[PDB]
Amino acid sequence: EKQDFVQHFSQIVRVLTEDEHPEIGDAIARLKEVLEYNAIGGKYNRGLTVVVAFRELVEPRKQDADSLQRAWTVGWCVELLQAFFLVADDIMDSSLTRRGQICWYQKPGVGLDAINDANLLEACIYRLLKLYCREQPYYLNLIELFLQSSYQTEIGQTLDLLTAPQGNVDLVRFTEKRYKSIVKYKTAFYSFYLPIAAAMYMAGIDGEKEHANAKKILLEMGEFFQIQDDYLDLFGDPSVTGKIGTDIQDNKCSWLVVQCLQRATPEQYQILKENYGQKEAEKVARVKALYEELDLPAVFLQYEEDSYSHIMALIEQYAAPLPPAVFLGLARKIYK
Amino acid sequence: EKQDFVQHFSQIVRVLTEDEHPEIGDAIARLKEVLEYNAIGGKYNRGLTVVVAFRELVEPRKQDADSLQRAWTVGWCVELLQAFFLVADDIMDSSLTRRGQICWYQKPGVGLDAINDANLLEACIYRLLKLYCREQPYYLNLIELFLQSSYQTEIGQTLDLLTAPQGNVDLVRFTEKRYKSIVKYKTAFYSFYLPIAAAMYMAGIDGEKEHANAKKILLEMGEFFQIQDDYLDLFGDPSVTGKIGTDIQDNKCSWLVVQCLQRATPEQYQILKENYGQKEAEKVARVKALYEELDLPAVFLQYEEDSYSHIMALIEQYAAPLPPAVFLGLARKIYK
Ligand SMILES: O=P(O)(O)C(O)(C[n+]1cccc(F)c1)P(=O)(O)O
Ligand SMILES: O=P(O)(O)C(O)(C[n+]1cccc(F)c1)P(=O)(O)O
Ligand SMILES: [Mg+2]
Ligand SMILES: [Mg+2]
Ligand SMILES: [Mg+2]
Ligand SMILES: [Mg+2]
Ligand SMILES: [Mg+2]
Ligand SMILES: [Mg+2]
Repeated sequence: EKQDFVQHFSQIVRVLTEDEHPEIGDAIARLKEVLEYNAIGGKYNRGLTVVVAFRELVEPRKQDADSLQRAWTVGWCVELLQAFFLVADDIMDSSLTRRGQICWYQKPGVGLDAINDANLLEACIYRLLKLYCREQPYYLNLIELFLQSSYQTEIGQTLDLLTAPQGNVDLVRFTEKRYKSIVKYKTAFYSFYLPIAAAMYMAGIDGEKEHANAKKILLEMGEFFQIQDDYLDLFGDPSVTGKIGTDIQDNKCSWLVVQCLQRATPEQYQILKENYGQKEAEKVARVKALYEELDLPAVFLQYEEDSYSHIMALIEQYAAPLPPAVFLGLARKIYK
Repeated sequence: EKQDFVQHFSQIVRVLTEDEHPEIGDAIARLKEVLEYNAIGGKYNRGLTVVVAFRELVEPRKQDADSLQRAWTVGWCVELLQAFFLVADDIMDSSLTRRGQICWYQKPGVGLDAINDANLLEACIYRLLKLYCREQPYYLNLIELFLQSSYQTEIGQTLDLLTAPQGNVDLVRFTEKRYKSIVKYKTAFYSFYLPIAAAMYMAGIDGEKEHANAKKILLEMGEFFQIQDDYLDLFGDPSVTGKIGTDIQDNKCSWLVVQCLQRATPEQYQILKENYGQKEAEKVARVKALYEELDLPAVFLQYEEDSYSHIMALIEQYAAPLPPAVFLGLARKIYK
């Protein structure tokens, strides 16, 4: 699946850089330059989920070339949203690397103009949508699905940045309730509900109750997903993850820190307190030591299994009337 | 006009902060905090232009409360777009003040999270639109009008940042052709076409030829507008303009610098070259001295009059079949 999807990327790029009012040529050359560098190099879990869900939802007889194309197009739309969020996330998180290369905003000659660059990527989604699905009866729903999903993420992000003030030890606020809402808004909606709900709308399924049912499954899925992203932030092979963790020095409200706090003694708390949210490398090293002390990696592992089962029950409880494989597929690719 | 428009701002804020899923309350409290600080304090030339054009386009008998409300709402939509662009512009331009107060991103405890803050402001537009004009037959056209206008601005901005590389003397590229395209995309479309075209669509006028006709007028208007913004960047009373100029040290392709370059001797060029695009205060002072040397302020003044006349002919040539006052109004408020 992955490869046919990626090969359609040359069509996306050329269409978005088509127009050539040559007054804007330099600007378009820069856009393509932004697309190449930030859309390529990920797993495509989101773009791929749109394509694959579409195939499993639309009558095969009804999968003409045209409609097939609108599907990976809307798939590259979810990847553009991803790219937009990442370029700006890496700046606000002050990241060094992403997807095995330096962050776009760390490239010599880019810096904070990457803010505009990210906005362009956001703009491209809507450019593609009008360019391929304008005469379709789901046009508004897709557009509306991307707008609201963007808002929900911005809100989650706001939550995030709010719970991790810089220069401020924020231990008190790392609760579970809090973590659950952050993750729901900043990751789950756009990474799990969005690409599937887009396939649904494309397959003519726009009922409110089906979408809610899929949502019930997809959100909880998305939560587990972020919890994995957190574990991997600290406990993962960068060469594999293509980026380096910052949550700790960024005083983030991670699943990890939320777990340490629920298992630590006063003596451990204070270690945590004088050590979390600081740039000092050994201070960061101190916290990981706590976590490893507290057996959190086994705990995470225990979670993955407890979680995998819950979602499974969920798919059981709510997949209908969609082919269960729509979700199983997702769960399989994000269950390691 | 201005005041009834501003008083509707408490309705905008309360509606966008309505929802209270209390899990996101802190996030919503921050949004309102972003709305208050960045939507208020400008001239409202854009928001006001939507309201006023609407009154002059819709049959008075047809101006029910409901429809009147959708009008200032869509007016506060153009102001939100403005706010979004400004918050991010001030960061990328590394600004110190805006609208007579420190830039939102210079406030202690904000900094680069203002990137997310700006995105939220963008999101709010579409939130208001669905919240008031969803059942209207111009819904898509407005949404589509804001998306494309955003893209066009991002493109102009890209142009801008590209023509002003930092650390690079870019004199060669400050041509007129170049300046005209930058201004067309980064200012004109969203500041002059956008609020009027939104009123048109709201008045049931969506013909392609009328919009093009209004566009012909509005763009050229918008150009003059930016040229004024440039003059004011250097030659204006900050207390009046509420911000301070940076174009010079930002190595911007200003109308000014474009004019100096067309009037300067080799001896003046070299002064320009060793002095433009640098942070040294006296180096900046050197350039203004050149400009003042070159009689550019009279030149600008000569332009304003030559321009005012052209636009006037334009309104003459293309206002029909819209009430000419739709444009005259605009021209009057931006002709000092
Ligand atoms: O591993 P990262 O840093 O990409 C992350 O999970 C991505 N991300 C996730 C959700 C929203 C977002 F804007 C960005 P985080 O949230 O910054 O920790
Ligand atoms: O006086 P300023 O700095 O607001 C400006 O005219 C605003 N502005 C105008 C157009 C687009 C934009 F994003 C922002 P500039 O372009 O940054 O010089
Ligand atoms: Mg990050
Ligand atoms: Mg983040
Ligand atoms: Mg992360
Ligand atoms: Mg500026
Ligand atoms: Mg600018
Ligand atoms: Mg300016």
